[PDB]
Amino acid sequence: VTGGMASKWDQKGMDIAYEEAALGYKEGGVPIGGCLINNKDGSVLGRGHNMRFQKGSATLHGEISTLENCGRLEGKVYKDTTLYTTLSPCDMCTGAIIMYGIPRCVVGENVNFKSKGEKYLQTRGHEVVVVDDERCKKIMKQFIDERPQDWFEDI
Amino acid sequence: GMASKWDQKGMDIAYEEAALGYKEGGVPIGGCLINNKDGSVLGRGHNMRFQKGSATLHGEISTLENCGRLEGKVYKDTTLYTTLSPCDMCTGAIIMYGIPRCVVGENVNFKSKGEKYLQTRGHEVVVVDDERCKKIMKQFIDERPQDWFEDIGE
Ligand SMILES: [Zn+2]
Ligand SMILES: [Zn+2]
Repeated sequence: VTGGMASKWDQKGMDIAYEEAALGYKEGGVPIGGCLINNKDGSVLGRGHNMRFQKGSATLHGEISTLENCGRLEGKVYKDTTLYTTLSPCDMCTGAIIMYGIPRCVVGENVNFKSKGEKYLQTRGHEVVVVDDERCKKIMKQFIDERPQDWFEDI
Repeated sequence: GMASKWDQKGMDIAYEEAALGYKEGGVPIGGCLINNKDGSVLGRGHNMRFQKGSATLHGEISTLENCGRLEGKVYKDTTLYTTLSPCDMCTGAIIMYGIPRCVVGENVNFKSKGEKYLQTRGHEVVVVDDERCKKIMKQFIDERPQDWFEDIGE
């Protein structure tokens, strides 16, 4: 575990992110999932997965889909949340975290994918905890085993 | 730092999008993406926060969603036109897609660290200081400040 320490809702958050990745996988998309949790009370504001294949979407990464599914929120709500993602965030999803002032991002794995985003979050004073979750590494591997041209065309 | 012949069209369309969004009751921020080689508009969009209850459809994001999935080779010779200087999320989109050039209507009503970050990451940013863009955006912010604050996460 790099980038910080686990906190009390991190098992719940990563479990939901993984469930969303597994749902996306079963739909025929890239298994990338997320959810946004209130750090105070553990409430789930929203959950989502990557909709690139499901909707032919350029922008609906797992983190963007998760934020879309939370709906419109007052800016102050995002300030004590953690965004859970099964996969290290790209520059756009990094940008979402910074723009909304989401203080903390918990990342399943950064072996299959890492951008300059991960470092940039730390440059901008955000917390990025990489938990190296084997369940996230395994489902991404099953997608890449089946659909390497879909994966390497995306990244 | 040479102009593209398509920049007047790009900013005209971006502004059309912003004015349409305003008339629909949304945030007046618009964009389009143009192929630098032949002047093809690949997509166009405006902020859809109020229209769709969307926390992600900033004008720049809407524009890029509207383009559909393009090949990396195509994004690498495009300009993204936006009426307003991009937030950190829309800056991240430009970097992620490899869009080399961003033409900005104005950075007076709004500017993030993204404008300089784009240049740090090797992208060209052009700020036109367009008075049409500054007026419609100031009018929205003056009349609906809480709605503006929601749109920038504040
Ligand atoms: Zn992303
Ligand atoms: Zn934006």
